[PDB]
Amino acid sequence: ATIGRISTGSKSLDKLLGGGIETQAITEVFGEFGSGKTQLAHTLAVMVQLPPEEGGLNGSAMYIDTENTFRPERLREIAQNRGLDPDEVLDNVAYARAFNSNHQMLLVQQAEDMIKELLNTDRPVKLLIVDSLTSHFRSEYIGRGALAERQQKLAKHLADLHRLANLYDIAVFVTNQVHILAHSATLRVYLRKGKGGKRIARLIDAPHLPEGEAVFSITEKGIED
Ligand SMILES: O=C(O)c1ccc2cc[nH]c2c1
Ligand SMILES: [Ca+2]
Ligand code: NA
Ligand code: NA
Repeated sequence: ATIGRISTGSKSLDKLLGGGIETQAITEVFGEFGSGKTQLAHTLAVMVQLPPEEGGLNGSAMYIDTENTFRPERLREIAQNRGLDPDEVLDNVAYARAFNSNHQMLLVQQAEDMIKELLNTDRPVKLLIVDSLTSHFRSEYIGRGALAERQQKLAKHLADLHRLANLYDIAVFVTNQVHILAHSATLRVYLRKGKGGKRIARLIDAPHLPEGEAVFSITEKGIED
């Protein structure tokens, strides 16, 4: 099935990504607080709702929040400044707070129910966000021998997410805080602050995509060049 692409709002970042964030894939962005990872998540939650000639998939979004990073008024602002109705856009983002890593897993199962429900409607789910995906796992699995268990649990969680992406043709977008641990996202993107208030993006361990870095801004429209 054809891979769909969601624009990030930034022409530069979209180019680095080969056109945007892909369905049937997990894209992981990681970086320090304020690197743009959460701003990008919010922007994508709006962009996915647009028609394809505007960089979206005529879809809705789901947002799993682990560290209280979700800001409804930020979504409304991004929407308003892109010519969209802020309340309608907010209503197309299904929010859930994950209380711990086990609840986080249950939420992914519940997400499947909604995805199935909307799959053949005029606005299917096309984006599932997990912000700070590892935070609960790092808090809960800690100490001697915790590495193996934590990595196994994360691998299973990521396998569940890969299944949703592939089975239902959705983009999964996950964020993490910032070197020898394994990772199983399809594509990993490192974000960092640059000069002039810009953020800089670099693909990590992606020999299949061309060499370069993207530059973008955080504005009233979310993310743009
Ligand atoms: O409202 C819901 O049914 C629901 C279930 C799971 C998730 C995961 C992110 N948002 C959700 C909403
Ligand atoms: Ca951010
Ligand atoms: Na895939
Ligand atoms: Na709606």
